[PDB]
Amino acid sequence: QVLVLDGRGHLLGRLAAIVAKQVLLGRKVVVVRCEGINISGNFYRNKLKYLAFLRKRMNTNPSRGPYHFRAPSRIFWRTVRGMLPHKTKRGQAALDRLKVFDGIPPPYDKKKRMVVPAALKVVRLKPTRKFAYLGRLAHEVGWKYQAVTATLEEKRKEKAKIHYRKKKQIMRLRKQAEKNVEKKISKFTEVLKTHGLLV
Amino acid sequence: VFRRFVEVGRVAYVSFGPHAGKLVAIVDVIDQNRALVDGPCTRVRRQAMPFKCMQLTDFILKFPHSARQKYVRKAWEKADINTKWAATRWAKKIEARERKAKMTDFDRYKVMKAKKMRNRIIKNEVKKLQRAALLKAS
Amino acid sequence: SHRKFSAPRHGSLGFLPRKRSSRHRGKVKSFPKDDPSKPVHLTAFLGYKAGMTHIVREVDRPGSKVNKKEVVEAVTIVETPPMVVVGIVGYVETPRGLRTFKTVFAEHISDECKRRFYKNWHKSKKKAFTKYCKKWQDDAGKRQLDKDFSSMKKYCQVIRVLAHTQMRLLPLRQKKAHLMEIQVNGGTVAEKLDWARERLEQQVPVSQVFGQDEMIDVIGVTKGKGYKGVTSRWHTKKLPRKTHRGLRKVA
Amino acid sequence: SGRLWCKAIFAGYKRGLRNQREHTALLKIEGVYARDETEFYLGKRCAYVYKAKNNTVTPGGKPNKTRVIWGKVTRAHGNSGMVRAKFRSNLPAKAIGHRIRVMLYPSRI
Amino acid sequence: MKTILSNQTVDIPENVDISLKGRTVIVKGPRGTLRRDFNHINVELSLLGKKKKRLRVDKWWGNRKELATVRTICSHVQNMIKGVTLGFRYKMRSVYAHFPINVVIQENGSLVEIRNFLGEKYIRRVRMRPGVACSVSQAQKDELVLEGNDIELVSNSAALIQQATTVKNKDIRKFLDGIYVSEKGTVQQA
Amino acid sequence: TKASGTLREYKVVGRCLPTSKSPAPPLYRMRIFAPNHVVAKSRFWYFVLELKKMKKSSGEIVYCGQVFEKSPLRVKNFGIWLRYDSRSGTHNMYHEYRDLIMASAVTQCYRDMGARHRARAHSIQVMKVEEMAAARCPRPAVKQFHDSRIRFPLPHRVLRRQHKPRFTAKRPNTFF
RNA sequence: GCGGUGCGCCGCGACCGGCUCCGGGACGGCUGGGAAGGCCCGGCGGGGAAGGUGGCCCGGGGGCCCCGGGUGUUACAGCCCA
RNA sequence: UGGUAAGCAGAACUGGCGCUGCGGGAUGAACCGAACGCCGGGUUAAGGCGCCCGAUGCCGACGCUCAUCAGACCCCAGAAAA
RNA sequence: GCGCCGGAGCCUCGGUUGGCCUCGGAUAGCCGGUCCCCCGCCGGGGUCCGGUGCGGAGAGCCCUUCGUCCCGGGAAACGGGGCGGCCGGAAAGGGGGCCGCCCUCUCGCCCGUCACGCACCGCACGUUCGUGGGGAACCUGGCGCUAAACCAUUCGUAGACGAC
Repeated sequence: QVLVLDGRGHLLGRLAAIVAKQVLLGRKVVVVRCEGINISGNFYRNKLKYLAFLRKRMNTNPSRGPYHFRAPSRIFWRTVRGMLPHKTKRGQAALDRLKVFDGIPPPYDKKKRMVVPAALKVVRLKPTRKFAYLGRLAHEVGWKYQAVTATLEEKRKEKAKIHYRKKKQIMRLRKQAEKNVEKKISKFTEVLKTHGLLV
Repeated sequence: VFRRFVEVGRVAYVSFGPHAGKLVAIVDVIDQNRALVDGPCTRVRRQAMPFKCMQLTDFILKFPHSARQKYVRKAWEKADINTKWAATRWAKKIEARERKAKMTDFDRYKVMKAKKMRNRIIKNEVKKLQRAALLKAS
Repeated sequence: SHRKFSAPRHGSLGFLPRKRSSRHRGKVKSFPKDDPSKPVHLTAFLGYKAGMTHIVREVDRPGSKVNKKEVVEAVTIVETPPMVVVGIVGYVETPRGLRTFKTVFAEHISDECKRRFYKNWHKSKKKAFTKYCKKWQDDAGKRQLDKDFSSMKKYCQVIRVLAHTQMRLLPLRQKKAHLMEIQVNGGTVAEKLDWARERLEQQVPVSQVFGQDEMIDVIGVTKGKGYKGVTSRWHTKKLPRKTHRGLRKVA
Repeated sequence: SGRLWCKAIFAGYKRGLRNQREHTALLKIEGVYARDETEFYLGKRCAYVYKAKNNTVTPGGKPNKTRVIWGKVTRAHGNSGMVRAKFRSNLPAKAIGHRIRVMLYPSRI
Repeated sequence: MKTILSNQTVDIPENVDISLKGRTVIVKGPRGTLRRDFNHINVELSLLGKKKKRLRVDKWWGNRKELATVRTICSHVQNMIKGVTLGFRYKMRSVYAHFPINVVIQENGSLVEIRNFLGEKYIRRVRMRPGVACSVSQAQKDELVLEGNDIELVSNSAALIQQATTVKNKDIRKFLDGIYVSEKGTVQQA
Repeated sequence: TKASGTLREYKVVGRCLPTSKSPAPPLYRMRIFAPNHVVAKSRFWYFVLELKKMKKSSGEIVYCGQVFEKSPLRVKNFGIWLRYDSRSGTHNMYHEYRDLIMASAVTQCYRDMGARHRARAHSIQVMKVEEMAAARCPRPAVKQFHDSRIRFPLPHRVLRRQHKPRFTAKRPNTFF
């Protein structure tokens, strides 16, 4: 009952609008790999856009004023926050269902993570229209832990490759173990095929 | 790098719209994003049709761009597209999807009980194929 | 309307939160950047401001008007008796920052260090590290201690050593020694952890950490002066004598 | 043995933007995401099942804590498989985003 | 409008063997392998004929500024081939009025020390791109011969030792001092 | 005129009503591209009032039938002569389209004039629509479809049906 | 048994009427007594060019098969008109 | 009509606000729709329908546009010559 | 008088009503195989073979459950079920997978037999996670644990008072 969404190659607001609506309908959404989330328009526009956000601070006491969260996760958390009634209890009870991560931590590294193709950069931008990485935007505006996230991400890509090498290695020993046995799973295969589960 | 091309006489599967799940043959390209199409042997009348609703196949058949329905019907039946379609893996998994949707509640029970035994007898052999993977290192 | 005559702003907004330091002992916020080329070394020490006196040396800088002339420089004496290494803490490098992975303390911890773990030492039965001490003199404990070092030379990246001051050797009133994580900066993590385990219950004198004619960063708490007005705290202008409600404030 | 009800979320009330009509609720039935698919669910009985502190009598059993507000799916809301439902008590806003059970008990197949 | 098709063939020489993984072309021949990625450009790179004697770049339904990218890819692969058959040589010459510019090379060609420019004491250590070999040629008073495969790298590193020798806070029409790119050619000729 | 949906071509004939001086007034025909016959008959009076001393009061409409296509299954090249008001001045245009239907080319023209010049259908007067032979069609956007051996792929197939899963487990393919 | 009235509380069904919003069938009218189109064989006859088929000529792609020009009215495709 | 203009001053006609809630214009005395007993169902107006926020989650149609100051809806809330 | 491990129940807070255990990612390109040369300590690069409106498909897959008895036919004997170890797991460490046995059956899974079980007489909160979370005490057997904080006093590196 928990959506694990991948952030790689998703558009920032497009994903937020689809996460926020699920989360208001009592759905626990985990958005993972938020450095992968990308923003439409060239980098320098989006850097300016976020630098213009930093400049906005409560003149008389900035410690009260707009908290400028640097982490790609906490940037993504805040754009979802801006698409919720977060001053009411249903909008605060919402945000708690949303759980946002830089990279991909334990629970959601050994779990199949979904994709939102109506919030997905290749589907939704023309391939001549330039875009920005929320990883790079975050790094160059005060996010410190880009290279720590990147080395711990490169670690689990090698660790998940071993799993896939092993998962292919079963699937060959399935396809071969179907080819051996087809004389005595014949009457079972036939009736999966008359109801179109194989054909 | 492309293999399928919008060409005069390419057979294209119509994905959606009024003629969803039929083969139309591109007679003439009208516009940037619209083609004159005819399917005389699949009961699609001569008409305009946008490229957005048609998934073009690897069946091209020779007739001219101006050719009237009579000479699209000939080249269709000559090539025998309606059988070459049904042979294709594309069209085999279309009819699988059809059969699965039309699966009755009793028809669903019979394939629940079928799958179950069909999956046991593999998962025995996967376990036996994998003891032969262990044994050959000792 | 505008500031008539432009003067610069009184006091820095850098150290804005002008409060009692929550710590009495100067925290090292940043340790030096380690490169695995170097040999292992402690990067910080823990001294005591004894006092302050003159020096006379001959300056050696060519071109200056004080070249091969004697000067009189002010100097501080920081009494720094050798610190006892009583533990090692490993840090895993994480995307939420840098997390403490595992602490291993020494077998025999001196009552100078023990005092730090109590507010009322007099009232206490002094039980700290009496069930932990038992891990070092049974086979079943030594095993799981060496599996902590093994686990720590795998995952952990920043090794810091725990060293407490040897308070008995100072003329001060107190006996409760100052514990401090001192980062070991050196070679590979393996070499760094074999070395710190080798130094566990050892004196580290100051010549092993520092050397002569070395520029170092001194960290401490400023000499406390209590509740002060803006003229003392910020060094703002004193207002005119004819001020009614007080001349020692910001107008 | 198995589940005999379809998973509906009480999404909110039939509302304007600055006016809500609490007498009608807006259900989001799982799977149906068009006005086409919601033809099945019209006239179906739907329960907001919750549990309170005090043991209330249970028909065909001994008193449990579990309670119901019995509703009826009235018609298709909007364009995207949302459905209006009307309950014998206006649903509490406690249940916004919580599970209600659209039943197949008023069958037409 | 949208042009249905614009395309352009590169007639590659027999000395060279080009291949392509997607639209990342590789060009190898006499004096090394050059690779240039075109993942940004969005074209159909097709390699046709047995023994692969021409590269063909198509752009389907390209607007005016996307048709501009057809020849620019063609021109890079031409420059990638000249850079492997013949190589790139940027004979560039030190101009000075009074103070002779002492050009000495370090790091077996990788770094250039520039001394005595407008009689300045500051010495300018300008590195070359990875794969450019700078030298001082023979029977030439003032000459830097830059040599590499990739035109992009040889030229960028020629611009580095030109923009290093910039006269600050003077009329640059009287003060024509500095090391300027004097000749763009090929190492071994046609 | 609001160019609502696909236009129809209407043959509207109308005459100034029979005075004692003019018992048999001449009939005037027009090609009115309008959504329906009720606004076709309005647009008739707009143009005929600009050309003749003829108002709907001093006149009647004698026939208002839709002219249908006599080749709606043949792709043809339509050259449309325009008269539209810009923000600053009024301008003549010649414009080329490639449809099956005359009304559809003039429909395709009203959309285009809006797209390129922000001309609302009230600004535009269509003065001449003509089916042209390929060799007499100057605008190059229409000529590029005068190809017996026409051959293009559908390169970057931006998938629609983006909310059928909404949550899928596979990055969608755009090489078909 | 019938007539009248009510249910302790919580529920269900049925048919009838009112108002509704939808769905599915089937019938007919009108038109330029729709326009196009399907099928008879592109009917005997004459006609035009092109987004030009074959054939031919040219340029080279493949182990003789295929494309890019040129010529041009049916050919080893069709198209428009009388 | 006076005034460079003004959320300025002064008239004509009609409609408003004042005396008036209500849907829309984020927010407004007057703009837009529409005027009100207390309710159930149905349907609309003006406005809308990514998310806040009910409603496009249609495989909507055709274009146009890249901005290192984009643009984005009567009154209306910011720009010209060039 | 409390921590770890092992009956009979009381409240109180509620939501839920099968699991998916993981390539990286490309998009004018993919995916899976593969024998053959190459480097690599079995991982890569090629080659060729298929698949590609993804069928080694999330238009997906896995689990699918009235229960029991007797007796057959497949399927299983490398199986199933619980006891001593071998071999795995840091970004916010977990329920895995192995060979060995003390081990219990030839039941489970798929057909087909033999019929039986409140058949509660048309009817709602049924069916799960769940020996859930939290708080009190009632019994009981092991294994065990014997602290500190605060005040007061003191200091003066501190201090309006607290604090330090």
